[PDB]
Amino acid sequence: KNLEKYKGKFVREID
Amino acid sequence: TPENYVYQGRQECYAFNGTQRFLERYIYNREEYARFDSDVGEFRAVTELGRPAAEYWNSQKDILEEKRAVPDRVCRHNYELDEAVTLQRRVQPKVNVSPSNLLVCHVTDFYPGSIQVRWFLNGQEETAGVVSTNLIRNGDWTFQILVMLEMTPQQGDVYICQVEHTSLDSPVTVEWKA
Amino acid sequence: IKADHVSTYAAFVQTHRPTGEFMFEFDEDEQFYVDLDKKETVWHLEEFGRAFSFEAQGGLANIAILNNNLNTLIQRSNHTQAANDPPEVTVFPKEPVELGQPNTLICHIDRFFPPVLNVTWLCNGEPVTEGVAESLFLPRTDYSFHKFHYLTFVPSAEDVYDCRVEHWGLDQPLLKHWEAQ
Ligand SMILES: *[C@@H]1O[C@H](CO)[C@@H](O)[C@H](O)[C@H]1NC(C)=O
Ligand SMILES: *[C@@H]1O[C@H](CO)[C@@H](O)[C@H](O)[C@H]1NC(C)=O
Ligand SMILES: [Mg+2]
Ligand SMILES: [Mg+2]
Repeated sequence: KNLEKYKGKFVREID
Repeated sequence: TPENYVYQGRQECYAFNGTQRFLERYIYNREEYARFDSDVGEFRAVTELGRPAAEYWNSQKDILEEKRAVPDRVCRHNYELDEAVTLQRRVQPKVNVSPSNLLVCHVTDFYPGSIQVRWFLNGQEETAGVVSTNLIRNGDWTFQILVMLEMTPQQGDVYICQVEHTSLDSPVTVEWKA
Repeated sequence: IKADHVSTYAAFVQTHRPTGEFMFEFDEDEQFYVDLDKKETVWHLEEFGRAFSFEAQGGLANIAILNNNLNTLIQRSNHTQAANDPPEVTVFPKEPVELGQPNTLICHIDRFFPPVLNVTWLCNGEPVTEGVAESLFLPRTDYSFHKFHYLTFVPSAEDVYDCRVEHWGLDQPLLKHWEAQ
């Protein structure tokens, strides 16, 4: 791979 | 107006003097309603709408562990990558001087945004008569700025606009003779 | 917040088109986004595309989470729809204006919400459809939006340009005039 940028993971709301 | 609902999320990494601060923001329409701030270490409700979410998220240990690790694991990592590329981007300013009484030093197509533009009249810096725009972001990874000098021309006067920028070996100058 | 640099993933979902967007900006310039239809990462400059990669599924997964969260907040808010904030519009050239020399006109549309917008370039009253480009709907720290539109053009003493903008916060389309003066 190229240099891979990292994601963040949004959190799921309480429903 | 038509029926419309909006939800926004932000994951923000603030790099300062070797530190990384992480904010994760949850937004309904334009109301930020909950956020995680690594300076704080847990979720906070920003408004009443966020009280259920902060309480629930703060009860999930694995989520707090993940978010507390983001500064070092995600922010610092991506910043090191951007140090190798984005922060080495250098696009040299073009400089044009034209009259409008004002003399306009129009500095275009440069990156990054930090720049110093100075006016000189017969070798003496002129500041009191300088009206500058702000930095103008073009949206295409370049900037421009207009640095204008209030002037009363007289034959023999020599005006010089000098531009200092990290992309240059030495400052660049454009001369205008009255 | 004190910062030498700010790196931000910004995303949104909404009822109307565009119904989703997922992008990353560095010091307020958009570096890449995930095209949610094609499921592919799109880099703004070749400088970035040759050096970097980003797994597009990371964008799609986050948008799925936001869509779920939107459905929750519509219920928790009792279907609260926000007031429309109308745009401010500015038109300016990229390079010093020299008659007969190629240039780029820029229309910057700012401080509007929701991110639903129509923009058309006019020259002497008539739409220009060739040589145009645009940015994404870009985030602002006050959660309104801004956007850039671009038109390649050759300046001329005669021509009058307009950036014509349509938004729900406006009583009528907004026409911001520009002439080479
Ligand atoms: C940068 O960080 C160091 C700690 O390693 C600190 O001593 C210094 O004062 C900081 N510089 C600024 C300008 O805050
Ligand atoms: C934009 O134009 C479309 C027609 O292509 C129209 O249906 C829509 O109402 C317009 N949107 C706004 C915000 O004016
Ligand atoms: Mg000024
Ligand atoms: Mg990629």
